[PDB]
Amino acid sequence: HFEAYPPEVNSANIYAGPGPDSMLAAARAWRSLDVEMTAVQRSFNRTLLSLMDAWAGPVVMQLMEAAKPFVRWLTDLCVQLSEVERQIHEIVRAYEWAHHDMVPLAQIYNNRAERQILIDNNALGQFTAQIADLDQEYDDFWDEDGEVMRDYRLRVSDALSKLTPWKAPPPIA
Amino acid sequence: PEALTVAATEVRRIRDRAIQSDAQVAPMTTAVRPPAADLVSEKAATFLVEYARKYRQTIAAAAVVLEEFAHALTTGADKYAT
Repeated sequence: HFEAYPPEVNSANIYAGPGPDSMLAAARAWRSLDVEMTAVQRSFNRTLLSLMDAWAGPVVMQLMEAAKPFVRWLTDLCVQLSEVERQIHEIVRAYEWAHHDMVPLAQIYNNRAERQILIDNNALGQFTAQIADLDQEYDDFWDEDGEVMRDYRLRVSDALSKLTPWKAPPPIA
Repeated sequence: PEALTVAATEVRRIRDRAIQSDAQVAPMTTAVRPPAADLVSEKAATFLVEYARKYRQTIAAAAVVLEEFAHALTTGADKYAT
């Protein structure tokens, strides 16, 4: 896919953005969300218990039974919340690796520049082998950017696949 | 009877806290930007934003469930006292 792009494009694209601060901020947000909802979970169970021992009756036990699927759902929700920060960190890490491993624009430009210079002076054919060397290096740049972008896509797709779709809560009434 | 009215209030408090925490971090979770200009970064950002939006809808639904439950606690207290 990205192997159809020249390294000039693949390298430029990975260097252009604002960086991962936006994602890391989101990660800190999901963690706090996880903390808050865990406390919400505790408070919901303390309420049910506090209602049971205060006024134990047929009406209350019915309500206690009706809420059992919801406390179950709440547990699943909290588990799912604690998962998000970890997967965002995996995505950020993947990006950081892609950024680090991509062929720097300076190296690509210098290759193309050096190749043109040799070509400009190759009427006698003494630089043909070296020009071949530079074309090989550029082809390597091309394939390397392709591989880096391939691994990036794979790592991000893996991380996103661990983010289960949210399920709607069951009624208590 | 009194305990049911008390329970209804504690439930509503829980609903509020869930809604408040959701609203508090929504500007961060729904505003994820692509870290780079490439297609992979954009797809990751887009996913994380949509995921946050879907979570907010999930919490709003939970808020409804909690409020219905508090209403049943309130109706239960008044209905089973007359």
